[PDB]
Amino acid sequence: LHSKRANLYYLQHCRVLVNGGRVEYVTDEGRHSHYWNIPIANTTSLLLGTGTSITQAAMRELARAGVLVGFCGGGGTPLFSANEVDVEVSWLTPQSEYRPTEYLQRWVGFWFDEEKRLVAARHFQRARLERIRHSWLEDRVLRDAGFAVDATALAVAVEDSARALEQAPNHEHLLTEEARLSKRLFKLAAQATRYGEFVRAKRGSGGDPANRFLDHGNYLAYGLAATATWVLGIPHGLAVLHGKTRRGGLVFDVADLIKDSLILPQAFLSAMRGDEEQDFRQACLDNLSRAQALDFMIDTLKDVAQRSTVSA
Amino acid sequence: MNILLVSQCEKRALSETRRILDQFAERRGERTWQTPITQAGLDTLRRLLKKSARRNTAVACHWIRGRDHSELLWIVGDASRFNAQGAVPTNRTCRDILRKEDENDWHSAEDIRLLTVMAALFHDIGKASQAFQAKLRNRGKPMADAYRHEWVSLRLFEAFVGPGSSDEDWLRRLADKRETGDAWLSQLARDDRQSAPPGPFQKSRLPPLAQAVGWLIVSHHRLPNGDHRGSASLARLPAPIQSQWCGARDADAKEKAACWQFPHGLPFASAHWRARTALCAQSMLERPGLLARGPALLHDSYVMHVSRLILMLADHHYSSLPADSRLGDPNFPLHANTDRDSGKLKQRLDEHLLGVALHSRKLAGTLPRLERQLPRLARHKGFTRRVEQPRFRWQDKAYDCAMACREQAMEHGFFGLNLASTGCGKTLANGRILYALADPQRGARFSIALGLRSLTLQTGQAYRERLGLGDDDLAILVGGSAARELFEKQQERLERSGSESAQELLAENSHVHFAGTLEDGPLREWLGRNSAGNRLLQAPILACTIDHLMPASESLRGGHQIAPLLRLMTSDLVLDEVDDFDIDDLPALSRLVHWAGLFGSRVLLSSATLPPALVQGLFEAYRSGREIFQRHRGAPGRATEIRCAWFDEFSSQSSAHGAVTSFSEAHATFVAQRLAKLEQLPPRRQAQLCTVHAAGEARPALCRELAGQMNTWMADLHRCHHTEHQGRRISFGLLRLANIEPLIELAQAILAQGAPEGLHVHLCVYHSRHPLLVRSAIERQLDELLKRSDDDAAALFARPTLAKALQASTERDHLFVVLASPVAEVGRDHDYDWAIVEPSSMRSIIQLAGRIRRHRSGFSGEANLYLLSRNIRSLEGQNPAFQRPGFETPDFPLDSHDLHDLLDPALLARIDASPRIVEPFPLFPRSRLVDLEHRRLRALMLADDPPSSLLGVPLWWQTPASLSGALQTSQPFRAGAKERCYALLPDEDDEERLHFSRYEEGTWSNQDNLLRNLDLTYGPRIQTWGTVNYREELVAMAGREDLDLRQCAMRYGEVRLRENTQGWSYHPYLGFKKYN
Amino acid sequence: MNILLVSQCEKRALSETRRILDQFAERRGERTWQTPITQAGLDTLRRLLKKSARRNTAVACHWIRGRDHSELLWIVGDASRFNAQGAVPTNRTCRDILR
DNA sequence: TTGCGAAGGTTGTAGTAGTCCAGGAAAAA
DNA sequence: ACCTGGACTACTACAACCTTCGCTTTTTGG
Repeated sequence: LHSKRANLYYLQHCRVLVNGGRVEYVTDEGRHSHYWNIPIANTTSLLLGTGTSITQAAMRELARAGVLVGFCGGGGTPLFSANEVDVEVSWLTPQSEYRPTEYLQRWVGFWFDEEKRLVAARHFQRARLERIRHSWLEDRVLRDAGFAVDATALAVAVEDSARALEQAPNHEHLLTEEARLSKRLFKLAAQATRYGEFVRAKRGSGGDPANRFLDHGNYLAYGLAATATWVLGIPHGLAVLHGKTRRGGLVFDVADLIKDSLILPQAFLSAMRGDEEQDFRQACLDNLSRAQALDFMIDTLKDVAQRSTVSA
Repeated sequence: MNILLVSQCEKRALSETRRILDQFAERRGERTWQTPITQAGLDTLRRLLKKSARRNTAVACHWIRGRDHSELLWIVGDASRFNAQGAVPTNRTCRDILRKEDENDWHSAEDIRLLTVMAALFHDIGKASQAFQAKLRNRGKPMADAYRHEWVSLRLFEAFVGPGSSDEDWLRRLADKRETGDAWLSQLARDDRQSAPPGPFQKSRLPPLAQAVGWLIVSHHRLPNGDHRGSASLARLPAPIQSQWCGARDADAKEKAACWQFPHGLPFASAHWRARTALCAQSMLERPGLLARGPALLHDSYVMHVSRLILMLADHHYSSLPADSRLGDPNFPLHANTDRDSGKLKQRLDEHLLGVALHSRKLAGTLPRLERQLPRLARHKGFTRRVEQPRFRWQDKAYDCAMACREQAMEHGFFGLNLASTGCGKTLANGRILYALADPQRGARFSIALGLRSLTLQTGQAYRERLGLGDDDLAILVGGSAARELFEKQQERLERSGSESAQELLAENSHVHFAGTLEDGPLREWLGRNSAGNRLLQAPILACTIDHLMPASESLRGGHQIAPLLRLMTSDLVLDEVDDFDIDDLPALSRLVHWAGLFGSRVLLSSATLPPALVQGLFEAYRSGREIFQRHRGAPGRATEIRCAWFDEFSSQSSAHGAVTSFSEAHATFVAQRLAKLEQLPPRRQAQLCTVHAAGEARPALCRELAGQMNTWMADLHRCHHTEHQGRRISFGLLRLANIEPLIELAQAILAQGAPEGLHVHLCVYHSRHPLLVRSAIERQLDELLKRSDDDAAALFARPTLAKALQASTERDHLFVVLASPVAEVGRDHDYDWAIVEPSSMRSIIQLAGRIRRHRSGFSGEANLYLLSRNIRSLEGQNPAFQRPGFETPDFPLDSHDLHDLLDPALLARIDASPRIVEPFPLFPRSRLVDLEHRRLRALMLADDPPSSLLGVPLWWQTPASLSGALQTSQPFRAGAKERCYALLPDEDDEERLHFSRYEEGTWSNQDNLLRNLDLTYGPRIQTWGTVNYREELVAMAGREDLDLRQCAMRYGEVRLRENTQGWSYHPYLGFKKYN
Repeated sequence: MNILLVSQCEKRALSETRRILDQFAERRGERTWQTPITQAGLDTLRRLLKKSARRNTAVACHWIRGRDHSELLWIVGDASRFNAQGAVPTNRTCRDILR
């Protein structure tokens, strides 16, 4: 169960089939695998990972019960394909088991008001600058990891960014402040890791291990955010901070919440230890799971809409 | 036009095609060509490639018709190297990767499992009552319990659930293991009180699933059967069930009070019982959407009846197993049943419930595997070999049509007909057609049922010979069905111990003659290692009588419907000579056909005199059954289009139908075509009306006069027809009659009178009152000695018995006669030079007519089939006359019994099935025999005014009438005077002493007082032929069967008779003759 | 436009070209593909084939321009297998025969 | 009673070309 | 010192079947 709120399960090394009107999993560990304790009801969703297959009859039964289905990648990220969630309105009232969502209405209810979009961007930036502190300071596991974070410089940069963010009149100023904070955090981590001078090459052209690690962590985080928006039911195009033209804006906006706080340390740690790709991927997944990122992304996304409707 | 040609040949074929093609196109690849060619070039290329092609040739031509479009023109040679579009596979392999055996399509297996398991855990709970325990411990005289234990169990369950509550309420309550307490027994509405409380099945008393479980709980020993029969309340079933329906015997108030007492609590105390019940309730709660299915499940016959079958089988198996201390509380005081021998307590109640539930759970997952693991007949060359005789080509045509229609029949159903006229050997046609339908990879299974009361062994072996199947592939179910009341007395005696589930599935008399594999039975565990049931189930092909399968739906008590029902589910069905049934037994046949269609079988009637009304009714019943089945099997949503077919010796057709009207239209068209084709044949028989002369109605003198006239008829008709060889003339006769007593009286009279001048007569009495082994021997001899052909005078005269008879004779003319009974109508492939037929019904007249000159062509144009103007019953002044057998009834009287007026004179010159297979318009029921029969069939089968019943057959599937045994009583099967089984048994210590003993409840009691000897007198130039030595025949049969002589006489020497106070008289040549 | 592709590849190159071409067309034979396609997709096909080609690769593409007329578009790898028009030799022999 | 696809090794077959020897043909309207 | 067909003889390319074994994918303009 990736998230307690979402009620989302992950399946691997298993064949899903039906025997006498009931969906059955066949996997090593026989009739003791804990896949038999998965409530099949309106309040469940299934994600199938590595080494898995699903029969047509099984998905007929799942549709009869009202369970969404999706095919994810190794470990839970990225998302390849899945079902779609319908909207809930006074009209458009079909008879089906699937439970519809309501957040698209509330989201669209303010996305057309520029100032409300500004408020939302402020909330996103505030969440990111908040989580950066916890990740970079409180983590005892990270402290034992080896990369040494100087409290003074990080506090100075976080306070400066907070002051700058509170005083951004238009979107472009907010983007400039974001870039400044990102560059400063990059520099601080580079100094902490002793890696030396580092940059964020365009096109992913950077040949240094740090570049590859950063790209891979980015890819994983984007996958996770895609899962988040799909679970909630909002579309990808309806960006909040990015420009209205840039496709997939909302995925990157939500992904940024955890990227600079989770991916950044791990890439430098791996480069210092000079580990291979598989171990780095496993480490990133483990850290994401422990930090319980997906829950935080979902909670923030609901909170924005709640505040927008309350202030209405 | 420009085209693309690709080759996929191999070996030498490759070089040839390369040579042929390289003349027309430039080589674009090792196996590809492409060039612009004209149409003529393409046609000649196709011709050339066709001419020299081999087995390994596969060439495809594609046309680039225009823009973004190209089509496949043709494929020369093997078509398995390409698909429809002309693509080719990329890879190949043998290891299965689809692995499609893991997933089955029993879409309701889980619901059945849950309902059964819950029903099992509660079914025998009523055995905790103090009265039951006292009876268990009581050794003295037994008193029948005032209430059946199943009714007590139902009342306890109703009290627990709590009236008026929704399902979730009691489900949750039961599932909560912590909850315990006897505070819910205050609602036990006892039925001993002065005011009778409302029935548990009423609308306000139980929720749907509660009633579904309760029905299985209460109906696990016998179906409910009250006295009400109003169709209005039938459609409201199971509501009107009340304590009386379930055999609530009348007793005194003390016993009634004593039944409703539970001094020792309930099984709820046991920890294992409670845990298992909680688990089952939790599972039944978690299943998606089961709660909202309650009402639909309650009124569904397939689910409820499969569940009841499973429960009955599991209960029967476990009740026989010995005690086991591993299950339940080791020190629980209550018990379920004793031992049958030692009369001591054997099992604990909770242990018994737990064991039955476990077994039901185990079995419910085995049924889906039965079709896959059971034996089958496959790769049988006899059914595949072509036939060279031109008379047997229509069989090949029908066999080809079977393949033509096989695919869609596997998915939608099947309902076949077979109208080939007699003498065409329909048996082989039926075998081949049914085999063709089955998938060649796996094999075939089916069963053949005859409309005969008793099936003699020689008939089964004849079936083997005609099919050409070894003794290792065809089981035979000898004997006939048993009586209902015989099992009662032992059951009441066995009810002392409460082991009513231990009764044998089949009767003791029946034996299955089979010697094939018997060790790898998937159901071996429950049915018994060598009981008759397992042998019946193993055999790929079965031959039996319809009376042996009818218990599938007509059974009212015990578990007699388990084996035939399993047979129906796992195989297919063939009905033979259905119209041989009496009119009032057709409801039962309709119910059997409906259930056969309800469980996935495929029916195929077979006869040559099927009136339209019968066929229409049966098709409607089969379709009604098939519709329900498709809900619970196969891909959901597909339509209901049965795959009908018609088959005879002229042509063949097949079409898909889904409504009664379209089927009726197509059938009418086919029968009209058949009549048109049939009319052109040349006749082989010329009937005639003969006027009997009667002075007095006394049976003896009447028989004397009849024999006197018959002798003259014999002389004249033998003069007319005869076969000569070296100056000697012989002939084969047939004297059919209606009833056995007049038959034997006529036989005695003719024996006394003697043959006419210049003629010698051989007589061979043959009816159904002989001992079964003797009858089989007689039938064997007759079948051997009555095969005819063309220009076979020398061959026939070369036969041993004929040569012996003739050698010791001084006359020049001899007469051989078969004074048969109606038994000669069915299954006898004989041939007679002539016949004299007593009139009872049109079917009899046609069927007997088909015998004459069955195998010998040509015809002298002389009359060779007399007919009595009036039947014997008329001569005795009996009204109605055409009855037993016959159709005349008080509701359908006939003005004049004389045959001169009841039969069209045109039909005399040509007698066939034309008058029967079509319904004339207008109908004249008071003048014409066929009119009367068609009227009765139309009235009963399909019309809504069935005589004397007013209960339309469609009630069986228009109302939930199968939940209660009501229809089985208002329209019984083979009803009438009860019959008893007798036998000639040698004395235990003196084999030379034969005793006339009656069959008592599992013991034979001597009844030598009832028997008496009768003497015979003979005349001139008269002798018998075809007779049998009873003692020698019995010894021979025992020797062949490697059995004790007494046991063999017990098994095979059975004979049935109607009760008579004064007994009978016996003679080895006449059988049993009633005495007064 | 509809095209016809013939593969003369050899040894390892055979598996690679079979892998690449199978994404775009159905197989009409052991070494033949044929389906309609647009110019952009065809250019992508050619580029992908060129990128990972080996010494043994040999692929040819024909275009059915219209009625009773066809053209050869390109060849990737060794052009020794095909002649100028795109046909293929029926047999080979090391023994000199021309003399 | 127990996933899924890839890589390496082993086993079997069809298909290609070289060698040498022998015969040298086509049947209307 | 002519020119094809056939039978016979090597002798390689293909293809599938049997064992282990890791489980990613560049991921960039978003």
